[PDB]
Parts: sequence; structure tokens; C-alpha cells
Amino acid sequence: STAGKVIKCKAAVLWEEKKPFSIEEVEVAPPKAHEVRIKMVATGICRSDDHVVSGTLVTPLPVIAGHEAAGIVESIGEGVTTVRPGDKVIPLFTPQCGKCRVCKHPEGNFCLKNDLSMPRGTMQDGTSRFTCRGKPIHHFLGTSTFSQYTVVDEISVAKIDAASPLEKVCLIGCGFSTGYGSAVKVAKVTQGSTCAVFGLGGVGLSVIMGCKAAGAARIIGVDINKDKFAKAKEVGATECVNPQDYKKPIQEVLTEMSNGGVDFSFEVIGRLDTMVTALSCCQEAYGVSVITGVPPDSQNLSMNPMLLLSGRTWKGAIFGGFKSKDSVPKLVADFMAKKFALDPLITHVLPFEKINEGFDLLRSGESIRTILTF
Amino acid sequence: STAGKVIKCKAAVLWEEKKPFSIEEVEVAPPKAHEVRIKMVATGICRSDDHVVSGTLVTPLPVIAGHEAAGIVESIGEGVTTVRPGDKVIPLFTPQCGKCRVCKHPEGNFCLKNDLSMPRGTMQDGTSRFTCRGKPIHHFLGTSTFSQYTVVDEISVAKIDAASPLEKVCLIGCGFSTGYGSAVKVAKVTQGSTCAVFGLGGVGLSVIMGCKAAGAARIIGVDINKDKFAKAKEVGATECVNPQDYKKPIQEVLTEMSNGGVDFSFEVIGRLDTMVTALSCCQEAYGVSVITGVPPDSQNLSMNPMLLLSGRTWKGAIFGGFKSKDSVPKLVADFMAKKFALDPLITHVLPFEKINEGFDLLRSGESIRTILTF
Ligand SMILES: NC(=O)c1c[n+]([C@@H]2O[C@H](COP(=O)([O-])OP(=O)([O-])OC[C@H]3O[C@@H](n4cnc5c(N)[nH+]cnc54)[C@H](O)[C@@H]3O)[C@@H](O)[C@H]2O)ccc1-n1cccn1
Ligand SMILES: NC(=O)c1c[n+]([C@@H]2O[C@H](COP(=O)([O-])OP(=O)([O-])OC[C@H]3O[C@@H](n4cnc5c(N)[nH+]cnc54)[C@H](O)[C@@H]3O)[C@@H](O)[C@H]2O)ccc1-n1cccn1
Ligand SMILES: [Zn+2]
Ligand SMILES: [Zn+2]
Ligand SMILES: [Zn+2]
Ligand SMILES: [Zn+2]
Repeated sequence: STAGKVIKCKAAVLWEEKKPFSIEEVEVAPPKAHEVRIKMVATGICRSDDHVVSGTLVTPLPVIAGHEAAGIVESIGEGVTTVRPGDKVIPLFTPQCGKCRVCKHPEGNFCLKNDLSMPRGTMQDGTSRFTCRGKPIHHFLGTSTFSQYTVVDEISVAKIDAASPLEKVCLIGCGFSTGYGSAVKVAKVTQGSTCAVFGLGGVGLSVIMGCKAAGAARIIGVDINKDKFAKAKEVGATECVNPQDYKKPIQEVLTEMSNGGVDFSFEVIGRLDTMVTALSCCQEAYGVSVITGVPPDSQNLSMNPMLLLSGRTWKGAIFGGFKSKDSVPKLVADFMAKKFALDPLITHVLPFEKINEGFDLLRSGESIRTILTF
Repeated sequence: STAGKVIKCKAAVLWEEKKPFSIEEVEVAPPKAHEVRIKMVATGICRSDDHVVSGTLVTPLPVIAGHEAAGIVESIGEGVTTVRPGDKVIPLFTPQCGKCRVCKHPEGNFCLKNDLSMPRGTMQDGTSRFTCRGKPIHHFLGTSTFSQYTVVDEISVAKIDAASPLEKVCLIGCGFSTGYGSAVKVAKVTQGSTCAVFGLGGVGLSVIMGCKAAGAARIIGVDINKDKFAKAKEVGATECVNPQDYKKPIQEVLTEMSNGGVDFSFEVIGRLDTMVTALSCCQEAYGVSVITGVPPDSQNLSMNPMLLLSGRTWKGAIFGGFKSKDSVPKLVADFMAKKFALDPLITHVLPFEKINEGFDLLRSGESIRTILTF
């Protein structure tokens, strides 16, 4: 009976960088034309949400963050055709408008309506649906899932299987799809190849999953936190290396281990130095390196372009290269059919009210994904 | 007869950086096992030979440069099976040993036996076949074509059609193949696409030829020398732009002209700034940029990795990505079958004795390719 009415609910508001989230009452406006209001069920903590806190990823504050989630449609605005009240949905932090040059391209997925390249922290219409203490609060990536209710544009939501377990499939909204697609869609890992994966968090584990699914013969995990190695091996890594253990730079180590460079390398951390190291460790004539980590705002890397002239390919991608609204329902259907596993990514579960504890777990190195339940 | 004997002949020796070539008598040793001695017939002047003079491209001096050439086998060493005396041949500045990981890979062409990565300026066996005034002279890229006779390793020569016109097909030894392959093999330009080509010298014109052959709908030539535009249009450019004409950076101009970025861009100059500009002007989600120009020794570029994270692909290649010994004979057969033209690249034909005049034409902006005839 909330349709057409403002909803008062709890959200996690970030008022300032480098401070805890504030769990407090917000007002959530009803959906306008082509908007959908969603009752959240579960949301994951992705490192990119932490990047908002640390100022690594700049977006306007104050803000409701969160972008990896699943929920149930509470109401729809005028003209919505793709979801209905009561449908299970995943918000799409990369929209799929279906009309722009990228959406029409066979490969492209970074729809021109995204709010990632130059964040404004609004709905598509340039306004906000959120008020707190009487003040407007920004959106994040058109999703804002750290709230009991959010409002998203229709191009930023996908209907998923009615029988889906939302406390698992929320990871299809970011970390799993990003890493898995980086391997299977962006790099196009080949059977029998050697892969190196830098960073063994939720996204990097999902890259390993995808390299293993593509038939790689060797998958070398790289992390400075050796506590990450056991789970990386469980999901497919054949060996793991800690750069801190070596006197030589790890690109040299990896080149030696792979008898002249790897076929595919993945940067899944977000550091400029490891982006260049990961490029360098792929074979100089035919290697491919994929950047998935999010770099610190406005900072440039330095590299020798002879790394490319010999024949290397360097690319990056958002959301694993997947066209979001076409792919998310299919990934959920494949999960339901047991084509991949999400449980290896989930190390902790907490109620939404303990969001700050969830971020502490990420920052301490202890968690992969913590799932928050509303 | 000359077989088995030292040949005294004329060559252009580079004794020091930034000096004219010295045209004088050298001694050319007979070929050892698996080596081939070639009587040169024609050699082109490529900007990479000038980079040796300018110190842009470091290789041991003193040196006999030259790498884009065609000639006739004078004699073969023990064990040679792929050419015989009297055969027309093109020396291969990128070898094809057929045994290394790169040669065995379907895509790779930068054979591990190359002398480009870490130049030693010798034969494969670590010695030189050249002396001048009693001093040993270095080889260049396993070819050294600025000489009436040279000696190359068997993996660095290809037999070509006995009826081929050597004064034209010498360009298949570098400039034509490099540019054409950058388009058709490395970028894999698609029908209907928009391409931008930075640098309208012999290599860049060959990139335009490839883009046109691949069916590009728009091919935008970019050069600071407007005298290069007429020939670019003759070989397929649909429009040309001079960055000096605009108040805004050319990547902005090209993004606007292409309604949001080009499909394929090509850096065919060798400047760090234009490498980054070329990357930036390709469409951010699905654009591809290829580096063909040779960068100045030991210098790094600076770039924001968000250019890649959005979805761009950045790659480079040597020799157009062609496996050299397999491809050169087929390219010559294709030329003989009128599948592409070489005449548009040739602006000047001079006797070998005028090599310095040929370099002056290149440096002054007045030539595309000068062919030197022996
Ligand atoms: N491209 C996308 O769409 C995208 C990008 N991100 C970004 O991916 C990176 C990884 O995210 P994560 O897996 O959620 O993060 P962590 O759990 O923190 O794992 C990182 C991993 O790296 C190790 N590490 C740190 N420093 C080093 C060094 N020097 N060497 C080796 N390993 C190192 C840690 O120990 C840890 O285990 C992040 O940058 C993230 O921002 C994620 C998801 C999506 N995206 C885009 C927008 C929203 N989400
Ligand atoms: N990758 C290979 O295998 C390769 C590489 N090279 C390199 O390609 C570049 C172009 O060579 P070229 O066509 O022989 O050179 P030029 O005739 O001098 O044409 C350059 C073109 O650029 C224009 N220009 C200069 N500066 C600018 C700026 N700032 N903006 C725009 N245009 C600009 C000039 O006016 C001129 O028209 C070289 O770097 C070359 O080294 C060639 C061949 C092969 N290779 C590798 C090893 C041996 N050969
Ligand atoms: Zn779109
Ligand atoms: Zn994320
Ligand atoms: Zn080889
Ligand atoms: Zn050349």
C-alpha cells in the first residue's frame, strides 16, 4: 500500500570520506516515469564501495553507496514494461539502455548512460530520490543498494528467476560477473593456457573460476596476503605466489615460471604498479593483459610502449564485458542449473545494521564477500 | 666466381650517430652453415633506418643499416634448403625460426631470434660477416641491406616469385607489410567502420590501404604536414586533419567527428604523445588502438588507465603481425596478382650512391619511400 507514497526506511548514509556509514532514516520518493522502486533483500560489500569511502573512487557526497545486490520490486513508475511489482530483480550498476552506440555494438557493454566515468550521483533525470535529515542525498552508480528501499531507472534493473536465492545471486550484480567475464568474455582465455591473476579477493577468485571454466592448464594466483591462497587453490589456482617472498620483481618471476611469459594476465587489485607488472608478465609477442581493478582517482601510470609494440594486447572492462540487462538473468539461470558456484566467494554473513563491521572485515583482509541481509 | 670467397664491394657504413652514411669498400665474408649471401638489387629508406642515425633506435655502431630490400642469392652455406643461388629473395628483419613458442603460436610473429628487442648487431652465431678498413662492422636486424652484398641467416630470408619486380617488392620487406598488416591482421578492421591514422608516411599510407581493403566507411588521416594529404586521399583517406589547425586537442576533434570515438586508431609516427592521443580517440567501450610507430629509446609514456577500464583495447605489432617467412612470398604473389598497389608509396628512385640525398628527402618531409637501386 506504499505505491505512490514516500517510504521512510533505514539506509547507510556516507556523509564524509574516511568515516563510518551512518545507519539512519531516509525518505525514498516514489518512482517517476521509467523508474522502479525496490525493496532490498541482500547486498554484498565490494571493494569499489570501500573506494568511495577512501576517496579512491570519486563520486559526490553525501551518498548512499552499494551496487551489488538483489531485491523485490515494490512499485513501478509510469511506462515501465520489463519488471512488475513482486518480481525478483538485480540492480545493474552498468545500465543497458539498448539504444546507444555501445548497446548496439556486438562487443560493447559500457552503456553511455552509465554514472561511472563522470559520476554525478543522480538518477537519469539529474535528480535524487533520497532525503535524509531534510537534505538531498546522492545516488551511486544509479543503484544505491545500501538502503532498505532504493529507486533505479528501468535501464538499471533486470528481472531474474522467481525462485532465485537472493542472498547468493546478489554477487551476480558485481563481483562474480565482473571477474568471470573478465576471463571468459574479455580475455577469452583458451584451453591449455597459462594465466596469472593479481589479487585474490572476490573479483580475482571469480577470474580464477572463469580461467578454470575456459580450460586453462595453469592458473597462478598472486597476492601479498598469503591467507588468500587456500581459497584461490580451491576454486582453481594451480599455484600461488606472494611478491614479498622474492628478491626479484614478480614480473620476472612469472616470466621465468611460464618459460617466457603467460598467455593471459589479470590485474584485479586497482594499483598502477600492478597494472604495469601484469602487462609485463604476459608473453611479449602474443600475451593479453586485462585490467579489472579500479585505479586511484585521476592518477596516471607510466609505461614503456615497447611492451605493446612487440605484440602484447592490453585491455580493460567494466562488469566483465557483459551487456548487463541481457546477461544478468542468464547468469542467474546458469547458477540455478549449477553451472558455477557462488558459495566460495561468501565468507561472512551479517545483518545490514552491521554494515560497518562488514567493511572492517574487508579492510582487515579477513573476508572475501560479506553479504548483508535486510 | 665469388662463391666461397670474400667479396669486396660497396656499402653505406654508419660510423657514428647523427652523421652521413659513408659510401665505401667493405669485405663481405662467405656464408657459413645455414647462411645466405645476397646480391642486393633495391632497398627502401624506412624511418626506422633514420632512427638509427638519430639515436631514436639504439643498435651497436658502426653498422650497415637497411632492412627493407630485395635481391638475388649469390651463394648459400652448408645446410640451406629454402633458397638457392639465383633466387629472388627478400631479407626478413623479423625472422621466422619455426621452432620457438612465438613461431608455433597461431597469432604471434615476433620470433624469439629477432635482433630488435636487445640488439646485438650480429649474425645468429654472434659474429659479423662485415669488415671495413680492417674493423668489424655490425649488422642491423639480421639484414643490413645498405650494401651491394649482405649475408643473412636462413631464418631471415624468404624466396619470392622469380618474375617479381624487385624495385617495387622491396617494400614488402617492411613498409607496405607493416602498415597493411597493422590494419588487416592486428586491428582486424571491419567493414563499415571508422578509422583514424596518425602519420601519413609510407607505413601510414599502407595502413590506409589496409583499412580500405577491409571495407572501412571512413578513414581519417592525421598529419602535421598537409603536403601528405593528397596522397592519403588517393589511397583511401576520406578526410584529413592537421592538429595544428585546431584550438582543441586532436583527440577531442576526432571524437566529435566520429560522434563519440573511432572504431580503430593507428599510431604510425613514433611519438609518446600521439600514442596516448590515438588511444584516447577510439571509442571508450569498444575502440581498438594499434601502435606501429617506434618510440624513442628508453622513454615511458604517461596515461590514465581509465582509458582501458571502460573497454578500449591497446596493442602494438612488429611487421604488421605477419609471420615473416610464410607471409612475404604470399604478399609478393598477391602483388603480382594485382591485389594491392605499391607505386603510390614510391616517390623517388635513386642510385644507391645517393643514399644521403634519399635520407635528406625523408627528413625534409618531401618523400614517402625512396627506393635505392644498386
Ligand atoms: N572492473 C569492474 O567492473 C570492477 C572492478 N572492481 C575493482 O576490482 C578490484 C578488486 O575488487 P575486490 O576483489 O572486491 O577487492 P579485494 O577483496 O580488496 O581484493 C584485492 C586483493 O588484492 C590484494 N592486493 C592488494 N595489494 C596487492 C599488491 N601490491 N599485490 C598483490 N595483491 C595485492 C589484496 O590482498 C586482496 O586480496 C578493486 O579495485 C575493485 O574496485 C570490482 C568490481 C567491479 N566494480 C566497478 C564498479 C563497481 N564495482
Ligand atoms: N612496427 C614496425 O614493424 C615498424 C615501425 N616503423 C615505424 O613507423 C613509423 C612511421 O614510419 P614511416 O612511415 O617510414 O615514417 P615517415 O615517412 O617519417 O612518416 C611519419 C609521418 O608522421 C608525421 N608526423 C610527425 N610528427 C607528427 C605529429 N606530431 N603529429 C602527426 N603527424 C606527425 C610526419 O609528417 C610523417 O608524414 C616510424 O616510427 C617507424 O620507425 C616502421 C616500419 C616498421 N620497422 C620496425 C623495424 C624496422 N622497421
Ligand atoms: Zn546504452
Ligand atoms: Zn563492484
Ligand atoms: Zn621463432
Ligand atoms: Zn622498416
